[PDB]
Amino acid sequence: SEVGPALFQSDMTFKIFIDGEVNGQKFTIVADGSSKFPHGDFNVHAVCETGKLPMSWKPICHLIEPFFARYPDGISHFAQECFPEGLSIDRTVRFENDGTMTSHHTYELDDTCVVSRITVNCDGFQPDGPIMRDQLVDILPSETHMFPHGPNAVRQTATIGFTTADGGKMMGHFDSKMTFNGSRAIEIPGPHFVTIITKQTRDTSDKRDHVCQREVAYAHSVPRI
Repeated sequence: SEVGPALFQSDMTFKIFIDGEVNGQKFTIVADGSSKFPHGDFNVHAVCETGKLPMSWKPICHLIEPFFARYPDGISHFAQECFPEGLSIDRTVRFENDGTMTSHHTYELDDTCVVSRITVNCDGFQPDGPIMRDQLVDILPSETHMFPHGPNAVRQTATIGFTTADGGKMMGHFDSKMTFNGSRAIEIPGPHFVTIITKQTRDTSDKRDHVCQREVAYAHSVPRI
């Protein structure tokens, strides 16, 4: 039937609303992108409505689409299977020697546009560290570990990584859970890995604070790192 991956057989779009704060400084972001079939290599553009973003955009990368990873046959694409009802995410990213980002996401489908609403609290960030001083340069590739969790959720663990301006790295520990919002039975995956390659750049057009980002994301059974 017309559920789950059947709703991902065409080109699609996505839209993201983020309500956040960092060290008590409120910010608001909106973002829009597309994912062309067969998925796995998708782009987004994001803008801060509140003015200048008060922290690096790099740690926002994972807030601005698991359902647009490319999955092989043989591994359940849980995130796609969650549609049309959608899914919620609860996620904590803990930056080494720095602060912690805790987010709650909801995802719904409208026609071919997956819309997410996200709240995020970014607490304990170091004022002289490379997040608050905007010193993160590149986003490293990550191999995340996905595993089923209970009857209707999948968890993942990873380390997320950023290079810094003077040749160092900033790593965070990433824990996230996706929960199906419906009640019908959907296929839970076996444990597996997803390779995530991210490239974020500043958009220097005009005056406003905006970025472009691309993500290549693909699943596989055995780790490559």
